[PDB]
Amino acid sequence: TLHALLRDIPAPDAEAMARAQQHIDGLLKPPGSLGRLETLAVQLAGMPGLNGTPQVGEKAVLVMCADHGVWDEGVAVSPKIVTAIQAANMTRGTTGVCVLAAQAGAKVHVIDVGIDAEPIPGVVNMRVARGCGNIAVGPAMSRLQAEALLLEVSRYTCDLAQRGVTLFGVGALGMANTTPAAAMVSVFTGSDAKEVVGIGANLPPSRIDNKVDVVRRAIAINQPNPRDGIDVLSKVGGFDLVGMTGVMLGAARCGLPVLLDGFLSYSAALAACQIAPAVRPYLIPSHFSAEKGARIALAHLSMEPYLHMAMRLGEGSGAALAMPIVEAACAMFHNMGELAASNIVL
Amino acid sequence: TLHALLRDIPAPDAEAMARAQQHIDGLLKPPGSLGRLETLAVQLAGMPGLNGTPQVGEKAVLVMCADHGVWDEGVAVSPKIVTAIQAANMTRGTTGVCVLAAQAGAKVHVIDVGIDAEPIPGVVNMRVARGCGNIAVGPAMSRLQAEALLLEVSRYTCDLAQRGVTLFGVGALGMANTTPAAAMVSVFTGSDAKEVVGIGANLPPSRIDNKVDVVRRAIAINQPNPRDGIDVLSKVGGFDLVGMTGVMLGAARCGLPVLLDGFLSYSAALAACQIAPAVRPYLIPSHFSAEKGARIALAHLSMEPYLHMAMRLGEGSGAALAMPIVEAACAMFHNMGELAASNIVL
Ligand SMILES: Nc1ncnc2[nH]cnc12
Ligand SMILES: Nc1ncnc2[nH]cnc12
Repeated sequence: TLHALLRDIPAPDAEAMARAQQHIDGLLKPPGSLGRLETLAVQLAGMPGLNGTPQVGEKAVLVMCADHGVWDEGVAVSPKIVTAIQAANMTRGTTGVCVLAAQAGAKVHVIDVGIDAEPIPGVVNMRVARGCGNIAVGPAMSRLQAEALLLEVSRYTCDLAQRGVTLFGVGALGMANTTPAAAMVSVFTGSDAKEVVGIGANLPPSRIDNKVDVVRRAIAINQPNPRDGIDVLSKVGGFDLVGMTGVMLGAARCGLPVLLDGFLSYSAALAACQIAPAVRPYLIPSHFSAEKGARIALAHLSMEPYLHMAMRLGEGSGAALAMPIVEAACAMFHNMGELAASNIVL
Repeated sequence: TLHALLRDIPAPDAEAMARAQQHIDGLLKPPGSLGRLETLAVQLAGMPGLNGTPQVGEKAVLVMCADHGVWDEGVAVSPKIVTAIQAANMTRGTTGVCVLAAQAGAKVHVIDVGIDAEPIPGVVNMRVARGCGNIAVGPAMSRLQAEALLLEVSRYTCDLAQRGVTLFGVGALGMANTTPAAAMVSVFTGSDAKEVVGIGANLPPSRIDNKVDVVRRAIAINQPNPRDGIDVLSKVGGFDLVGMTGVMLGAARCGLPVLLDGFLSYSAALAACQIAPAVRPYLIPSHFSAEKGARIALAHLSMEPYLHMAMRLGEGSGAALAMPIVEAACAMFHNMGELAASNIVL
């Protein structure tokens, strides 16, 4: 039902947004003084799954895990098995995103969408294959596979709204995944690879040329169509990137907010917004990733992150870190007194 | 005892910082990937009142309230009595900083250092006078008054460390106070008034020239010495700015972190750091204020805020908003697993 899913993403609710603006202007402060807390509160009020008001109930960070055949091109200094080890660490609460999610009172959902290892007990199993194809020589997956994964993850995501989740975050875990992320960013924005290829997980300065060349080769051989984000995902993305796009389609379909993380997630967000522009009003940035291509990706999303933390972990820890800011916008909205009640005219 | 206070601010503890760096590098993530969470955790580990480790116990936001005779120069469109009304609102929990402090689990301490109204029951009374002098025609206060206020507020601040507070935030509330803040910023940084004078609380575009002229007049008539921050405070600052400087001197003397808020607080921080450069390692930025002179002030502090919220409320709400980030750095530090325990070498 993918066509129906995309078709049925709701528009933001202009009426609820006008009522929200009106309330904010009347609060106990100079009009506009809380800046982007104000604009964030109105954006949230517009999302139909929030029931006409900025609010946060339960929070979930979905961490999408997979391996990538492009690891064989020597674009990642972390050994391949780190994806599987770290995915298992997610079930024990010891990773960055686990710790930051706990701090924010969010639950982490670890989803294996294609790790090249035995299944990890405890991890949600949506595995497409044991790793995707090497994008340097051919596609990451078939279109059927990318579509099926989008539908499954989007259904999983919107189903969490039944258990009270009203705010998602997304992240990805997959050795070498900054390579397809950079291929996709280059394709969607028209920037040359050299401008959007970063060091990812501490790649030595001397291997950057190889990684730029591998991105260009992937684009050259696959010839992804920039106007078909599912084509771009299936050809030069990865299962974890498709997985993050699926969380965004599902949150949007559910009329609910989703916090981006870093560059991996911006690449997925570019795909999501190409596939269904109606996704865009549900997306909330968290932080401004240290990765080279972060600025270019965020400009094409017309997004300005709240947090400048020079972070590049990418598995959702940035999204978790911004959940308190969303909660702060709701608290301001609901808990502030009003000017009129103090007799103050400004 | 002001000379003794300044003399006895402790140096950061290099040994504790080295032990902290070592621990962070060994955590379950690529080295350096949590970016400024890492550097923040080490900075905190260095502050002797934190006992050799990044941690947060109790949190306090001190909101310093006073009126300013420069209001008579027509530099503020908010009526003067708003300082007193809002200070009373602080005791009822309905202001921005109250709401955001509650969200962060911090307590707000509202301190009247010179409101031009009857005493507000419920507010800490350290009032120097009912408003300071009009800085456009003479000094805000005598040096004796500024010194006495610094000592009192710094003693109050460090005394909260007995009740378990380990993290402060600062803010100010005072109609017209962006005028002395801009005078001080101009004096300490050598920037012309026109570069650092902002709209404060929604001053109409057409009154900006007057406010620039009033800043220049204040500097011209008082001739504050840029190398004596107490001179600058007493001549062209205000009681609320001196009050914020006092919180920074006291937190530093106590070897404890203090979160800045916006432009008002940056002006106080410039004074604090001129008076005692040993204050600087205790200061943590929160957000990048929307005020015109924010960039210049923060450059002279070599500070890069975490949060880009286009905020300009200024009464501590920014400081409260960043308390979760400090807590997040401690959680990362204490709660993450270690690479070695997973057999991972990167
Ligand atoms: N000008 C202003 N009006 C109302 N509340 C405030 N808090 C800080 N500044 C203020
Ligand atoms: N390269 C990497 N190593 C360890 N943990 C991670 N989490 C995300 N990326 C990682």
